Amino acid sequence: IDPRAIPFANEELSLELLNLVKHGASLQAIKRGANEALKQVNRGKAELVIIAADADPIEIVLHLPLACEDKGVPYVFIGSKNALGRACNVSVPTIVASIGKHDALGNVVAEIVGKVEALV
Repeated sequence: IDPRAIPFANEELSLELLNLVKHGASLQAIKRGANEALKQVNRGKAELVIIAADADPIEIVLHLPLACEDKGVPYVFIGSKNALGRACNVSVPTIVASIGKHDALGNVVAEIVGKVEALV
């Protein structure tokens, strides 16, 4: 695992994050792709950015950490782009998911963000 892929969530937190993604997906509240995530972050529409550590080339997702920190947006790496794809409800691997604001997600995102930041 690339050392730049931090903070890196463990297996239980990863599953929490994936279930949050799935929930967001049902509400049309996530964007996929490193490009789309960067655009949401810069426009202040991102509450959380999730990044697959096995993205290839990994450089495609390595602009997000600094862009997120500049804006106080929480971000975290998980292990599997295949898992992330399934959670986004698509058939293809996904290397980045950004979660937008939604009343139905407010509190779980904040709880999870508390755990992500404990990793920093």
